[PDB]
Amino acid sequence: QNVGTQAAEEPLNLPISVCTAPGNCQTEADAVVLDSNWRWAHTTTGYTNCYTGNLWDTTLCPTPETCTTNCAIDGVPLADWSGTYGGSVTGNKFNLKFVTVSTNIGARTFLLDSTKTRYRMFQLLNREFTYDVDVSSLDCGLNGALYFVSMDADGGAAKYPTNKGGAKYGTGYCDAQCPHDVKWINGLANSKDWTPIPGDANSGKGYYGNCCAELDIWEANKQSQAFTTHPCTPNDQTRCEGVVCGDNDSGDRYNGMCDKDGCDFASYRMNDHTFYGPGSTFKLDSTKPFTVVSQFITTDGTDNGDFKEFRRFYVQNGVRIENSKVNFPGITAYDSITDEMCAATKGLFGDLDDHKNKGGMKQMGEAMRKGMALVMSIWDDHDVNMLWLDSNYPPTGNPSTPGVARGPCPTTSGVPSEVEVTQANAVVSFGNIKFGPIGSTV
Repeated sequence: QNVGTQAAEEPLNLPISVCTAPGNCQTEADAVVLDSNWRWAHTTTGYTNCYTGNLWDTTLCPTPETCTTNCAIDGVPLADWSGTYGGSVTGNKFNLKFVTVSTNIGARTFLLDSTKTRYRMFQLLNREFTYDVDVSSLDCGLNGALYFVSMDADGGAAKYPTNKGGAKYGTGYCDAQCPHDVKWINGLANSKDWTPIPGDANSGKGYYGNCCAELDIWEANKQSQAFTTHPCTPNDQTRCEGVVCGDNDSGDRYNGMCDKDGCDFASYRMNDHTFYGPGSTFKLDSTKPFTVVSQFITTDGTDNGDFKEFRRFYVQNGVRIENSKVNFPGITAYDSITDEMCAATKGLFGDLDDHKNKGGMKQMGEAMRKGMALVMSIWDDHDVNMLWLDSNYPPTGNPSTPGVARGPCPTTSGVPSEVEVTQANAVVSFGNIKFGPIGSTV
């Protein structure tokens, strides 16, 4: 995309901590940038929309190349962050409102480095990543997500010279779902064969998808939470078409370059329904804030080893809370993501181990070694109504069959039109982000 001249781009300042030992950290003066999908797209030498509602203008965008020549994405000024997009920062806390009323629904954002010209790339192997979260106002059907993806640090600017904005304009998004709803891919409008998504007034799908590796630290609302590894072959940003995208709609979910299911550790799905929930007698009380700690263990305990284990623990009101465990007869009580856990649990659930097909923890680790961009988002799910996260999936499945039940939400929950009314004022908060060696962040 070209860059427009109507509004300066002003990312929100967000300090994080880089740590060397427990309680010995230094501030890193980073910032938050809005994903290019949420930006106004208009004519390069005017005010005329190139995209309105869920459609590209066919006169301006008869082809992707013409669209890209004629159109530009514009900046987010400071005033518009809260007023238009529902984003705000107080000290080291970042807040994202779900619906902001001209009416904005959801948000996806990235962490910029201290220069505000590149994404802050995190080399996560043999490191610990930690943050405080509040998901108390997110119920069934919503997801306040924090995760990493194998985006380029410059959003693709060096690879795709028609991308003028780079990381500064939140470009280059890709993930392990190979999404077609990304409006700008490889420096070009994804306007070919663009199709609105029914019941989604703001979104559509273009000819291409954009694939890359994804490490989900946090997919969650107050009812259920998960962390998940998604390797791809290769891991780096890859525009896809046809079978390579692994499109759900053509029966290709397991035929593409990315592991779409991922290998998940989701406490409720692993059959501990009392670990996490909205109340003081759950082990971890989702009505109150808490700290989420993630440790990425290698084979030799060094930065050069292969990724072998994703460990997790929590801190809430000064109380250390170890992760829940897998709880099925004849299955080891795993409390972390490893290749063995993935094989054993997917075996039990009858899920295809595409994680293993894509190179497993080792391949996931190669993405983490090269460095990944931090994503913070809030969203509802127009495909599957978040049932995969917090309900029975498939909805018609027996909840006593291992793998089906992922949370207590009813199978009628999560319809975007309903959650966008009922949960309009939901806000996820991510704060006090800390990064360092294992054992350094609490």
